[PDB]
Amino acid sequence: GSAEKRKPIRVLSLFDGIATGLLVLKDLGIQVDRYIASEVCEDSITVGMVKHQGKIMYVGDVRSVTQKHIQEWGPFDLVIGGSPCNDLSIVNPARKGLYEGTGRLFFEFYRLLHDARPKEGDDRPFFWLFENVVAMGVSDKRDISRFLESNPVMIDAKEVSAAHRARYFWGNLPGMNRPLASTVNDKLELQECLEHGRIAKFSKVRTHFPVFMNEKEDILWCTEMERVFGFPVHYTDVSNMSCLARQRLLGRSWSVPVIRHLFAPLKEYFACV
Amino acid sequence: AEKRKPIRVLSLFDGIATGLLVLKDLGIQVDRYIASEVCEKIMYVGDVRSVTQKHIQEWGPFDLVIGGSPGTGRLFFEFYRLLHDARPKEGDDRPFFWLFENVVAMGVSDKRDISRFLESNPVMIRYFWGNLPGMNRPLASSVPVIRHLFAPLKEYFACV
Amino acid sequence: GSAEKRKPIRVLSLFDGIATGLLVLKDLGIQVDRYIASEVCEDSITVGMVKHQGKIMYVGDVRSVTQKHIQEWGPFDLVIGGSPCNDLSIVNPARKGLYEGTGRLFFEFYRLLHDARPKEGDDRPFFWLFENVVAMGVSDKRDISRFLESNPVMIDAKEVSAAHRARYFWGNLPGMNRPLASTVNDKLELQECLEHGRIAKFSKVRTDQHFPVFMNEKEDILWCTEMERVFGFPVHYTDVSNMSCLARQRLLGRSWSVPVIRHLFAPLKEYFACV
Amino acid sequence: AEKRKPIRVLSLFDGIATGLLVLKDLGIQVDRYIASEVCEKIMYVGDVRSVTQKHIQEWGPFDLVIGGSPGRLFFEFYRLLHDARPKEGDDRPFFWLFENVVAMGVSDKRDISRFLESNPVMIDARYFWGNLPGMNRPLWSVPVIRHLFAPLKEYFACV
Ligand SMILES: Nc1ncnc2c1ncn2[C@@H]1O[C@H](CSCC[C@H](N)C(=O)O)[C@@H](O)[C@H]1O
Ligand SMILES: Nc1ncnc2c1ncn2[C@@H]1O[C@H](CSCC[C@H](N)C(=O)O)[C@@H](O)[C@H]1O
Repeated sequence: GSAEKRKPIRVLSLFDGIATGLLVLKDLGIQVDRYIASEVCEDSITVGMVKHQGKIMYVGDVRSVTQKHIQEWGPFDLVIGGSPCNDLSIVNPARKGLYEGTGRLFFEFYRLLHDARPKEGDDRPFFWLFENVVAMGVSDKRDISRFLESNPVMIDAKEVSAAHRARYFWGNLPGMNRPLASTVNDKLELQECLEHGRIAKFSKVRTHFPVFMNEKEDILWCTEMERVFGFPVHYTDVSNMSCLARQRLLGRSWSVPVIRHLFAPLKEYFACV
Repeated sequence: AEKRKPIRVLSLFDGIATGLLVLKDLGIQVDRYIASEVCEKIMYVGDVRSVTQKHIQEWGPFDLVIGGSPGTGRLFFEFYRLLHDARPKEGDDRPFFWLFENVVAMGVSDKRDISRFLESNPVMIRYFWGNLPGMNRPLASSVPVIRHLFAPLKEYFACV
Repeated sequence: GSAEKRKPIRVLSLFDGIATGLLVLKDLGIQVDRYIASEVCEDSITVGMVKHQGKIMYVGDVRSVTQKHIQEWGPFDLVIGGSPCNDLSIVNPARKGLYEGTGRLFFEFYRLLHDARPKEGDDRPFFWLFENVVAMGVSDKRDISRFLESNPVMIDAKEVSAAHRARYFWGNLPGMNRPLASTVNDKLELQECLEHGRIAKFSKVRTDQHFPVFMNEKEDILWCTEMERVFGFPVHYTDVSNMSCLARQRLLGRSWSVPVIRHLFAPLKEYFACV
Repeated sequence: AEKRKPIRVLSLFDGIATGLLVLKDLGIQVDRYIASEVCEKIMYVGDVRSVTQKHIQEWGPFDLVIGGSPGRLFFEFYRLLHDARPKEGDDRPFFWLFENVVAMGVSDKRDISRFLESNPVMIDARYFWGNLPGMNRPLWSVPVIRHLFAPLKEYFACV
């Protein structure tokens, strides 16, 4: 209810991956004051380091960030994160649950978020987002929704892309449950993502052989995967990594249109280009 | 800083009323004792999954938070949630103490993670974390135990 | 000496690789009627198929192309080729020479070229280019110059790019020996080709115990996009078909330096239609 | 043609005199016989690597081209063949023979058959490629080359 000039957003991204959050914030025209990312895989760090010109301040393992570090590096306006899910997926029979293995990394989030929340009486806007899979144990989902004191929003990227990708999003972002918008940039069909001379067997990919090329079924190429998930073409064409490693990076990533849908209302809260 | 008042305790301990027995053993007045467990004005509230931040706010304020057992992650993380929910707000210098017990037979990953989250290195006896004057420890390289550890509490709260 | 509207060029590319010739012809603004390429490695075929939208008519092994094929597919205005060199380089001790192994592939060129030149009395313009390595046996170079009835022109990509790449070019292209022009598009230094956050040890790269680039106080080899920039190709030009970065490096190593081929093909604008 | 005229021959054969011996053994008149080897008026011209296309033009026209040995020399023979072939539209008679040993790589046999557009004649054991009538095939050496050259008596003058 008071007057001030809109200021650029200050972001803390845990488990940043290939810097989907910064890409989405840039695409929305939101000015990014600061982008401190916690990422441990060197390939993802190289992707984000190259494709954003060292704007990202990398701090490494999320377990090496202390509350004093949050206070000194802060304040932060947005705290986003997507913890590893190999120990949360019911597909994995050797899963260790939410509290063991790599699932307990979630609590790191729950830690730093509470360290980054404005102190009581501070009416400044503050937003956070935590993404994970839907195919987790019901007990794990209940526990996550208990710790975060929020019920998740189920969003499937098949509605704004050519990928079957349903995910749970906890957070306090404005209107996360609002209906998604299929715009003209959205490539809703797998055929729209293929390179020249390839045909798509299915409308939306579920990652058999999804494409036919000159009477010979193939798998999806890497640039086609970038198009499917909404990333710019050759966005992951850095650092001489194997195609399997690039596929690994792209599979753990966020669907760009989904994150754009989630971040769009932030334009009425921060400076915009 | 008013005159000494009776202590208010929140227990997620594996053995219910262990903390209450230790407190009565030291002769400390108890104004409230809320106990809970993990499963899979002195009250037992059952499953910790049923305890919310609003419940902690209503039953509170709390002065002591105890937890542990004589996977280790679930117990500690429930205890950590309750500790965060019961901790005084920044700028409230009122006394607030906590203790977490576990067995020494735990993965080094678990011990280091617990020490990191609690910002405290453990006391070896079993392993014990706490902020009571006495269990401040540098970097590492039966209820009588809790009695001796809780000894400094009678210097901060009213005794009968 | 007579009048006619200049027509688009008809090209036969043997050992085409990643379609460097078509890329250079397009960049110069020359109109391409048709582009028939003989290539056997499927990675190169996928590169050329994707990055030029299926405009290349692929015919496969050069040894499967007959004189009747050259006649029926023709006429052709430009016959270009760069045969494999692993049996011609002196760096290979197991080299089999020009006449055995993969070196004899050269003669396929010499074959099809003679099947493609206009019959005597046909005053129509007709050009051809054959590229190979400098580090080859002197006897092999003399034999190639004998069979092609032309002395080669030595061109090093270092003069017009950031790569050490000296090659022999036999051909009747107009003014092949003319001085090369260093334009503004040319990235003469390796630093100009590196991605963000990397520093170049040297000024120009060579074809061990040297990691050409420093990155954040660590030694690294050249990235694929940086190799593309070094060789003159567009960025992500070889980012197709899920091939290993080693295979991408192999494709880029065998290729022509784009600015060198542009220098060689420039005078063709005065002979064919230009968009 | 005006009449039967004496033959003109270009020999890259290993053994400079073989072609002339076989030609005189069949009684065929010879206006020109020029022999060359691989190294590395009847006349010897030395290394084939010294023979140019202009030399073939000046010494020519040629009616017969022979090469081989009872290999890198096949490509030299093929160069001389291309240089000696009649221009398009010249239906004058022109013949060639290439001999090699049957002990060759199957790759070499296939490559020679491709380049010469002809399948070879097996003679147990040597391979003979040629366009003489009777050398059409589907998929010392003096007497056999004599019997193979036999059809030359019907295209050139005999003494
Ligand atoms: N201990 C740790 N500290 C910080 N990051 C970690 C970590 N362990 C795993 N990670 C990272 O967390 C990521 C989870 S996958 C999520 C990636 C990101 N949401 C994106 O859109 O790209 C992985 O990329 C992994 O590299
Ligand atoms: N038998 C054959 N028929 C047709 N192409 C062949 C061949 N054997 C090898 N090649 C191709 O010849 C190429 C020689 S390397 C030259 C590539 C090309 N000049 C460029 O600029 O990219 C190789 O890519 C190889 O795939």
